[PDB]
Amino acid sequence: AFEALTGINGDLITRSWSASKQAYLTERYHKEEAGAVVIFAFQPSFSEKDFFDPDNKSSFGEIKLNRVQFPCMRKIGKGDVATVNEAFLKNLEAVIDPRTSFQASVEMAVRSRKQIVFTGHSSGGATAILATVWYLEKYFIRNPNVYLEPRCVTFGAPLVGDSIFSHALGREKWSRFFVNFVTRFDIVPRITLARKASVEETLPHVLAQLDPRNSSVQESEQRITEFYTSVMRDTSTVANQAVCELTGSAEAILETLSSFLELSPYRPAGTFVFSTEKRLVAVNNSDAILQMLFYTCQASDEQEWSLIPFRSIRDHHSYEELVQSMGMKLFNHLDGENSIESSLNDLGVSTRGRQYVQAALEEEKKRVENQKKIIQVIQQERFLKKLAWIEDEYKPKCQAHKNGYYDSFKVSNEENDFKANVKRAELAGVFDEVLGLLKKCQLPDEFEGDIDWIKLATRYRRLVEPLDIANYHRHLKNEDTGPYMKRGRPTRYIYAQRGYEHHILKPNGMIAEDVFWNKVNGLNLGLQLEEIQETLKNSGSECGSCFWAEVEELKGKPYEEVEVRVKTLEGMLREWITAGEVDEKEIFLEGSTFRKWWITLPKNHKSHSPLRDYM
Amino acid sequence: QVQLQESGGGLVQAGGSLRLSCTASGFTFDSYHMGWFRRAPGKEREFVAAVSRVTWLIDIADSVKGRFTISRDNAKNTVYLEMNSLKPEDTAQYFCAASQYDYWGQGTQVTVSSAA
Repeated sequence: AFEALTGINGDLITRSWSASKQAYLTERYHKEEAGAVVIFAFQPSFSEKDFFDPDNKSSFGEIKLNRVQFPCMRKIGKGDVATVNEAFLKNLEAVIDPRTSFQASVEMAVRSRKQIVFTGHSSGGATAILATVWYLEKYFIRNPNVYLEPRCVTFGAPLVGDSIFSHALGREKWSRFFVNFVTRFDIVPRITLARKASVEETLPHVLAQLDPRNSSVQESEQRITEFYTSVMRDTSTVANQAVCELTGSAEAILETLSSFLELSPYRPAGTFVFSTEKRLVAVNNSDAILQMLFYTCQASDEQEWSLIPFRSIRDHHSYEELVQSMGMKLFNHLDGENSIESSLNDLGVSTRGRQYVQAALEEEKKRVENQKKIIQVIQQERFLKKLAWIEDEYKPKCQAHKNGYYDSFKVSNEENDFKANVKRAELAGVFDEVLGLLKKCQLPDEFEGDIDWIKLATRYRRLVEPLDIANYHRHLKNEDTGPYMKRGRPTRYIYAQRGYEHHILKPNGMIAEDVFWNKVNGLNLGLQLEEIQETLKNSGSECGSCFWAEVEELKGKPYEEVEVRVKTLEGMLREWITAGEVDEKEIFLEGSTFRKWWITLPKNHKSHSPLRDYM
Repeated sequence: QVQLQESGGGLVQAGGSLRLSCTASGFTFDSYHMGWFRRAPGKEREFVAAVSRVTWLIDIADSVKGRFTISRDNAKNTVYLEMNSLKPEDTAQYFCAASQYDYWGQGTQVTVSSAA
């Protein structure tokens, strides 16, 4: 039952562990070729510099990822980029360096259709996790069918990413590829959950005792006990806050403490397998694993409490015993179990820790139920009829009047315009409600990646955003509130746009902004890039469904003042039409605001304009 | 830089006892098990007996089982193998491998005489 869930057998685990140990003898990495499998093992390090970067001035050695090199490691709709440990990222950067032949070896294995496996022990396993993401970004994501599913297997690895990191891994359906083995008491997976000020004095000694090749520094009881107590105190604070950061009826005190609490951002990413003498327990839910990292590291009675720090040290070197006795241990998948009492009882988890784990699992199943309900909703006839009516009845009738459905909605002279407004409001309510669920993290990580949702939301945005723009300008909202692009655009459309752009752009490693600015510079405007960015600030040319918004912002202004934005809109129009973002049957109509304004442009522009032959 | 150290070999008659030591100085002391193998010119380098430097549990191959014994000491990072009731077939060069072998040292000779 273990292999059908993790997709790896005991053979691969054993080879990965052997390579991770062999990596101790190299400078950067060791490559082990085992027929169809190529294993890259990274050398671990036990200096405090390699856990908290000296030049990092944050309380947990964290740093935001560069959106250019890891475009997927972010929230799509919200935009917030993921955060990782800076020391681990610098170490990965040092191993990806062309001079190391690491990348050449990766591509040699890729061309050979070998099963690629990334692995490492202790902090080396953390590097392996980041290397896997690099692989996922560079190779697997561009065409995930012919490329072979990789595996990342870590042993006692520190935590690497934050909650956004885990969310992004979940959305891409990548978490299933990661297995992190953690012996019950192992202190190392808990290390980065503590504030760096809490262990600044005791960390070098503990790292010296944990290093298997450093039998020089004499073991000190005091330092290890102080270290364990500091780590457990900060871990307990993080876990209890995570408990509160799920429930409710206390958002005020949580916001005040958020302004005054420094809690570690690092969260479990991927499947975790906890091991005892008699059990192997696999867990997928990151929140549940976070809780288990605390409640599995306590004493059963409190008189053994003086003994626990030494077992928490010794357990970091007990993964060898784990690997040899895998098949002799009882395995269960915690998320799929009908009863979790036995597993958590064997892990020494207290009653309260079990109730927190159960609550985290209940919350994830609630999110799954919400997604099933959303699919049932968006497939019902009463919902789809509104979009069908807008597309097949309102638009053709407005085209027949030779003014278009934007101008017809804007003047709203007929009953059909108020009926369209009613259905626009109902659709707005439904998509705002979905956005609300997303904002509260009450949908599955995969939600923003579901292609059925992206299809529907794109059809909705293309059909109805022109109508919300018309409604906006009908009520004179642009000077009072401000620019639509600046202060008026509903967030639901921004989420829809970003979800679609990510869906279509992520196989090519590029981000929407880069594609946009490359086309803008491709339009041969001649102006300085900084000047154009100044002109195109809050421009409507970043999304085809904001075409009419840009017209509103461009009409009335002198030609010299917004010439660049005009030429930008023209350069985007044909591709937008080809892509279906803008309907060609609408914008050229006799009574269209766009056509009426386009004729009033100077004749020198209209003469050499791409639209001369269309109006 | 990193190497192994062996010591303990010699020559005993039948039904004797011999203790072999294995200094594990260098790199990675406890994350490995350690296991004695023996190679006799004419016989393959079969397995003798291994044990973990975290788990006292001793695995002993059947060819030498019941007569050999292992012990562990992480302080001096050393695995000891004591054997008794030896028989003429125990003559070989013994290597204390890293169970997932780390490297291959030099080993120590062990010879057993028939009678006096």
